[PDB]
Amino acid sequence: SAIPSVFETLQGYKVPVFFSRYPAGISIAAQEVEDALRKIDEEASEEGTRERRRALIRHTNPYGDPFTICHCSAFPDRLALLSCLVEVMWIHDDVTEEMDHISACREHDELAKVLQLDIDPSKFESGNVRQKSLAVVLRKAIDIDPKQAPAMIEMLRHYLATFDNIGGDFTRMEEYMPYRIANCGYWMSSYFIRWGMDMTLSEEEYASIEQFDIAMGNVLGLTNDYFSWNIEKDQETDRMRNGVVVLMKEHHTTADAAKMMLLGVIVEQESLAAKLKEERLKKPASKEILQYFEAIELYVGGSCYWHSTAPRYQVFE
Amino acid sequence: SVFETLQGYKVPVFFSRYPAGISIAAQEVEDALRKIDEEASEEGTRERRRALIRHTNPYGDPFTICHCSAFPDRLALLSCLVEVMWIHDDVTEEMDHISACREHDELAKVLQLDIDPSKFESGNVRQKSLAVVLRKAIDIDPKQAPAMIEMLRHYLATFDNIGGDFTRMEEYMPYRIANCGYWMSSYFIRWGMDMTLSEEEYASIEQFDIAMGNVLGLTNDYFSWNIEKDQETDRMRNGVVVLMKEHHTTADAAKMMLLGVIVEQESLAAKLKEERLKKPASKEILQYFEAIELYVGGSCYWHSTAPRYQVFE
Ligand SMILES: CC[N+](CC)(CC)Cc1ccccc1
Ligand SMILES: CC[N+](CC)(CC)Cc1ccccc1
Ligand SMILES: [Mg+2]
Ligand SMILES: [Mg+2]
Ligand SMILES: [Mg+2]
Ligand SMILES: [Mg+2]
Ligand SMILES: [Mg+2]
Ligand SMILES: [Mg+2]
Repeated sequence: SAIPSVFETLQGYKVPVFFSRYPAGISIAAQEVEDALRKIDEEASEEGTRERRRALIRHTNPYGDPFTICHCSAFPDRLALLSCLVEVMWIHDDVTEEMDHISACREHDELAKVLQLDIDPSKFESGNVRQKSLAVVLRKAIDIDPKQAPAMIEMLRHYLATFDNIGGDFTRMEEYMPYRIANCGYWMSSYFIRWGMDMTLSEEEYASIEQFDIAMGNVLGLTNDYFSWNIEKDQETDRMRNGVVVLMKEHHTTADAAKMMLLGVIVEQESLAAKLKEERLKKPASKEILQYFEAIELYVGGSCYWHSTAPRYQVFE
Repeated sequence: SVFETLQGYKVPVFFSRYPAGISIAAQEVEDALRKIDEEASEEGTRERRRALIRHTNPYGDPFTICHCSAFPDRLALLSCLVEVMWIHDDVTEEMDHISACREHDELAKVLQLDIDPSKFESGNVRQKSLAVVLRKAIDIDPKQAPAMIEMLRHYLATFDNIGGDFTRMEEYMPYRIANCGYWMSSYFIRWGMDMTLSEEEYASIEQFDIAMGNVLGLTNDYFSWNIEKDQETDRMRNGVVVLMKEHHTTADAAKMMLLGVIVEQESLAAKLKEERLKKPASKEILQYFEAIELYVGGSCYWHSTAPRYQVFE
């Protein structure tokens, strides 16, 4: 293995609905990260709100926490920070998916104002609770790695500007799929996979695995679609984001037939990623390339594993 | 301990959750298979060439992988027996249905507990070869030979006796389990391990077994669609076309749907096994679980790379 020994492997085969070819693990610092997440949940969502109730269900963990599983490759000190930072983004998602698109985009621009290299969390005392919590965690994530902080801030601003900026329905997979990689947060998550390992890829290194990265991004968000369809199908939204409804429209099929199609699409993207990795590895590969491969496979395989059994996608209104 | 475990994750198109192995007796079995291919098919025929292509094996032989759990003496017997059935399939698929059924009936005349192979030297080369190996297979296990013959007669009577097109999966899937030979192959998974299941033991895992049978034949459909879609037949058997007709989609969409159906059947089977294992389970039940998973996993592994299914340009 090319990444530090910070995780224990999970036996996915013991879970009947876990279908991924990729491995799953769980961080050795799981308890400590769960504590940080429950604390930030208290502060970044208000009592009595829907987003507070969803945050609690999201960290009801019969098989493990989503972050300690999916980001198990991260150094423990970094894992607590990136988990709480993405957790604030996930609370924001639950808040803004329920808003009309225009109001939602204002809220994204509001939260984006926290994204400063010189962020002072006190200057957001009269803001909403997500601004307050994000500024505090972001402050720490800058201070832990100031060399990477500009890139992280650029990544976070690009996310809030683009992940939810299209309002329509989609009618073809070939247009939905590129957008859903952004919408599902993969460019943020995969950034933090590298950041949590205190490593980067060069421009040339990234370009050499970019098609692989896109296939994995496809697997990650479409697998969430597959598992979150039941809870999403009756959600009241002006912009459903789920491959099942896209395929229903593109091919004029029932929900059930479209969900079978989606699962096949996912499995073929897992195979495409595996082919693309095989081709890359016919040329010499740096240690950094090898550890991105290993960690992103644990991210995608762990995500499948956690989604398979997460109360979030089964316990709803 | 008659097999080595394969690393399926190294094959990008291998998607099954189930394991794959290969027999320690692979070379012996392949020699016997090449031997029977010369005897049970005629030089320069279509079916001879398809049999040679079937055993080109960059990753291993169909039989040494899927039936890797069998004692090596039985493996060479059941592999050559099924192989004659496979040649027979290649021959009869391309015949009109009535002619095919007559050929199935002619072949079944060999299936008797007291077969005398010399009684068939004037018959066609598949009757000849099947009688020879059937004799040996009866004799290696006379106690099991009645059930074996019953199963083989049931197979030739029901695997290809429907002639129409299928327009719903609800009907296609139970028929495809038989049409793909799964009741023959799964019997030889038990026979090859010199064991059996009692009627109640089988009753307790029957839904599991149906789910695995669905996986097996539908996985073949997925990987063999590319060649079968242009084959001249009056009775195509492939879930892709069934789904195209039932849901009115393109072939590409139906193939995606079929892959999804397969993976959900693999999950269903794992759910059913987990349920069964909440009650006490005999050694035999545990043996079948482990060997049938190697069969289904190995079959996905072999199909995913077999030259048999390749199409070019
Ligand atoms: C990091 C992405 N997200 C988006 C809801 C948190 C903001 C959760 C998620 C993870 C994996 C797949 C889909 C969504
Ligand atoms: C064992 C069944 N068969 C039928 C062509 C030999 C008679 C090969 C086969 C194996 C698995 C799936 C489909 C076909
Ligand atoms: Mg969302
Ligand atoms: Mg959501
Ligand atoms: Mg979702
Ligand atoms: Mg056939
Ligand atoms: Mg055939
Ligand atoms: Mg076929």
